[PDB]
Amino acid sequence: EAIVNAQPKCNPNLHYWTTQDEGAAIGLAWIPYFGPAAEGIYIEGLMHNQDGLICGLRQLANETTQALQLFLRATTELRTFSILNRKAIDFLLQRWGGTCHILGPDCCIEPADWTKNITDKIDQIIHDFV
Amino acid sequence: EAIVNAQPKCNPNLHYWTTQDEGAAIGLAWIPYFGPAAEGIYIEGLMHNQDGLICGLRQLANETTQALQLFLRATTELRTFSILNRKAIDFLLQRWGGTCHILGPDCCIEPADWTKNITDKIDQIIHDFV
Amino acid sequence: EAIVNAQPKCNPNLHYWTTQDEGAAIGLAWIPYFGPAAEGIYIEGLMHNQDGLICGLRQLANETTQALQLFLRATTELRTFSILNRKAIDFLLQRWGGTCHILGPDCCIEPADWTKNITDKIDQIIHDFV
Ligand SMILES: *[C@@H]1O[C@H](CO)[C@@H](O[C@@H]2O[C@H](CO)[C@@H](O[C@@H]3O[C@H](CO[C@H]4O[C@H](CO)[C@@H](O)[C@H](O)[C@@H]4O)[C@@H](O)[C@H](O[C@H]4O[C@H](CO)[C@@H](O)[C@H](O)[C@@H]4O)[C@@H]3O)[C@H](O)[C@H]2NC(C)=O)[C@H](O)[C@H]1NC(C)=O
Ligand SMILES: *[C@@H]1O[C@H](CO)[C@@H](O[C@@H]2O[C@H](CO)[C@@H](O[C@@H]3O[C@H](CO[C@H]4O[C@H](CO)[C@@H](O)[C@H](O)[C@@H]4O)[C@@H](O)[C@H](O[C@H]4O[C@H](CO)[C@@H](O)[C@H](O)[C@@H]4O)[C@@H]3O)[C@H](O)[C@H]2NC(C)=O)[C@H](O)[C@H]1NC(C)=O
Ligand SMILES: *[C@@H]1O[C@H](CO)[C@@H](O[C@@H]2O[C@H](CO)[C@@H](O[C@@H]3O[C@H](CO[C@H]4O[C@H](CO)[C@@H](O)[C@H](O)[C@@H]4O)[C@@H](O)[C@H](O[C@H]4O[C@H](CO)[C@@H](O)[C@H](O)[C@@H]4O)[C@@H]3O)[C@H](O)[C@H]2NC(C)=O)[C@H](O)[C@H]1NC(C)=O
Ligand SMILES: NC(=O)C1CCN(CCOc2ccc(-c3[nH]ncc3-c3ccccc3)c(O)c2)CC1
Ligand SMILES: NC(=O)C1CCN(CCOc2ccc(-c3[nH]ncc3-c3ccccc3)c(O)c2)CC1
Ligand SMILES: NC(=O)C1CCN(CCOc2ccc(-c3[nH]ncc3-c3ccccc3)c(O)c2)CC1
Ligand SMILES: NC(=O)C1CCN(CCOc2ccc(-c3[nH]ncc3-c3ccccc3)c(O)c2)CC1
Ligand SMILES: NC(=O)C1CCN(CCOc2ccc(-c3[nH]ncc3-c3ccccc3)c(O)c2)CC1
Ligand SMILES: NC(=O)C1CCN(CCOc2ccc(-c3[nH]ncc3-c3ccccc3)c(O)c2)CC1
Ligand SMILES: *[C@@H]1O[C@H](CO)[C@@H](O)[C@H](O)[C@H]1NC(C)=O
Ligand SMILES: *[C@@H]1O[C@H](CO)[C@@H](O)[C@H](O)[C@H]1NC(C)=O
Ligand SMILES: *[C@@H]1O[C@H](CO)[C@@H](O)[C@H](O)[C@H]1NC(C)=O
Repeated sequence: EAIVNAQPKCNPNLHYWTTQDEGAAIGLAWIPYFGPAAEGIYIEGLMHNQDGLICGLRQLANETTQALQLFLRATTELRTFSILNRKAIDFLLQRWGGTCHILGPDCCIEPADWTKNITDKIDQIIHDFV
Repeated sequence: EAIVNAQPKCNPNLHYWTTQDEGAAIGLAWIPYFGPAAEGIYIEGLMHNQDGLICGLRQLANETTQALQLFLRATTELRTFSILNRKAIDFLLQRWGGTCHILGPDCCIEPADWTKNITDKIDQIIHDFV
Repeated sequence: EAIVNAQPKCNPNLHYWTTQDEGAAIGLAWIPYFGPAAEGIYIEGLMHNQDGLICGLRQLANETTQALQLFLRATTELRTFSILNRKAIDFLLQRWGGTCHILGPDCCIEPADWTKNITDKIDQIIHDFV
């Protein structure tokens, strides 16, 4: 489905915070005893509405809520951390949970370079037939 | 292994309860503030002993207990939610954790339609050899 | 990267403890009510420095700490149990997260026995051409 922003307004810029994902700490700053307190672990960035991604994302978060709330209602876990890992598992099961029938629409196996390897081998025995 | 029910008795019908997995909520019922309390989130169904699945399942649950208890004894997690996700991961690793040697007994890759694609291409160069 | 032990010393033998992974319990010992208390669930073993694995492992644990501490700083989970399962997921995604182009360096599909199946089928139509 496409995402249709249907909110009263949209802030087209996203000034975000998160935790660092790349690069090493400086010196001993990685040691809990020496490093930042809880308030000082955040990085910041700014994203603009290229391709309408920001207004689309605001709408996406809004539309996700019902399914997410129903999921939380049905779980007995007090705090849920496993949603993305389960999505990754389901991604793999969708493609590799059954036998991969080559050339089928649900088998992500490309023998294109494998054809060029065998279609070039036709002249290996049919051309070399002295 | 096959499942041999060895219990004193078997209730051949399973009147079960669980949480809903399909279909949307009605109106605002998905909102925690408005929706059912803890006691009202359950659906019910009834299953009969077709193929002996119910008596088999009672025996299966009984026989699972030792391995499950030994697993719980060895974990330090207070509440364990990850068993099924780990089974899914192990399902994928069993089939895709190594190189898939096509035509081997442990490689779930079907080139049957791939043969028909190349065995039909024999007359592409051997029949068209004017 | 290779592992260079750069510690002041290395105990080349590893006298370890862990929990049992194989074989069934004896009699009723798997029942929590009857089985060992928390202190009695451990097995022990001894490993020597063949292939330098023990001194390498001491260095590996030391070198892992920075990345592990930075990971723990950034998580909101109070107790983290999911690291190995996430590694397994990432192992599968690295190999099977995209289309597998046969004969490419990132596609773990071996058609070697598949070649022998088709290269032996060359004389199925070219040799049998009466
Ligand atoms: C995802 O995005 C959508 C769209 O932005 C949000 O939709 C909102 O949904 C809520 C309901 O959950 C709406 O709130 C309701 O608005 C009704 C209409 O309000 C107007 O009514 C008067 C009289 O006509 C107008 O003059 C005036 O402009 C008001 O704005 C109210 O009548 C509702 O209040 C009544 O019902 C509630 C129960 O729902 C009672 O508790 C109240 O006491 C009262 O009796 C209610 O407030 C809201 O209007 C919707 N917004 C839009 C733009 O459509 C989603 O909420 C959002 N999802 C999430 C998870 O954020
Ligand atoms: C999976 O399914 C199987 C099969 O249904 C269950 O097997 C039961 O296992 C328990 C043991 O955990 C058995 O309980 C034991 O029964 C012994 C025999 O009881 C009979 O003995 C008298 C005298 O001969 C008979 O006349 C009478 O019919 C009794 O039924 C008892 O002797 C045992 O009690 C003694 O030992 C226990 C320690 O185990 C002490 O605590 C007691 O105080 C007492 O000294 C014990 O009660 C039970 O009989 C088995 N059932 C069957 C049908 O074989 C599994 O339990 C089940 N698994 C799970 C997880 O539920
Ligand atoms: C992985 O393995 C490596 C290598 O074994 C470990 O490296 C150690 O790192 C710590 C720092 O975290 C080092 O400790 C520091 O040592 C400094 C040097 O100590 C020497 O200084 C005097 C004067 O020259 C010498 O005569 C004497 O031999 C001392 O040994 C100290 O100066 C440091 O103390 C000062 O700084 C700290 C802040 O870091 C203050 O808190 C102190 O009060 C003081 O002002 C500090 O003690 C240690 O020397 C390193 N060892 C080696 C062998 O290099 C890693 O720690 C290890 N990783 C983990 C996670 O265990
Ligand atoms: N797997 C793991 O352990 C790690 C652990 C911690 N990581 C945290 C980093 O999460 C993000 C998420 C998003 C962005 C990000 N980039 N650009 C725009 C946005 C952005 C987009 C929408 C709304 C807000 C921000 C980012 O920079 C980092 C996540 C994964
Ligand atoms: N070479 C290709 O694949 C083509 C060419 C380049 N295309 C553009 C991809 O542009 C983005 C934009 C954003 C993020 C991104 N980072 N963090 C958070 C977000 C994010 C934020 C809001 C909404 C969605 C995502 C990103 O990762 C990539 C993709 C297709
Ligand atoms: N992945 C996820 O998030 C969801 C979250 C919540 N879901 C709960 C639904 O679980 C079941 C389990 C079983 C049946 C079920 N159907 N028929 C017979 C039986 C049945 C068989 C044996 C004993 C009792 C009942 C069912 O209807 C639903 C589980 C997965
Ligand atoms: N087309 C095929 O694959 C063939 C043809 C159809 N066969 C029959 C499958 O019948 C069932 C029965 C039950 C459930 C089921 N749902 N929920 C819980 C249970 C469940 C309950 C107790 C014990 C085991 C399972 C199910 O899902 C499917 C399968 C092979
Ligand atoms: N997946 C699961 O549920 C299970 C649950 C519990 N299991 C615990 C067993 O963990 C180990 C780890 C290591 C060894 C082990 N063998 N030889 C040498 C060493 C060893 C090497 C380095 C340092 C110490 C010891 C071992 O015997 C068992 C883990 C997995
Ligand atoms: N046939 C092949 O694959 C070849 C031939 C045989 N080679 C030797 C493998 O030797 C080991 C050594 C150790 C463990 C092991 N167990 N538990 C913990 C540890 C462990 C402890 C410290 C450091 C790393 C690991 C193991 O499992 C296997 C491997 C390649
Ligand atoms: C694939 O092509 C290479 C040449 O790039 C060739 O040497 C090789 O033999 C071909 N593959 C097989 C299985 O013959
Ligand atoms: C597979 O068969 C189709 C005809 O259905 C043919 O057009 C195609 O070329 C074949 N595949 C290859 C790689 O040639
Ligand atoms: C693979 O080789 C076997 C002989 O071991 C042969 O019977 C079979 O037909 C070959 N595969 C195909 C797809 O023809």
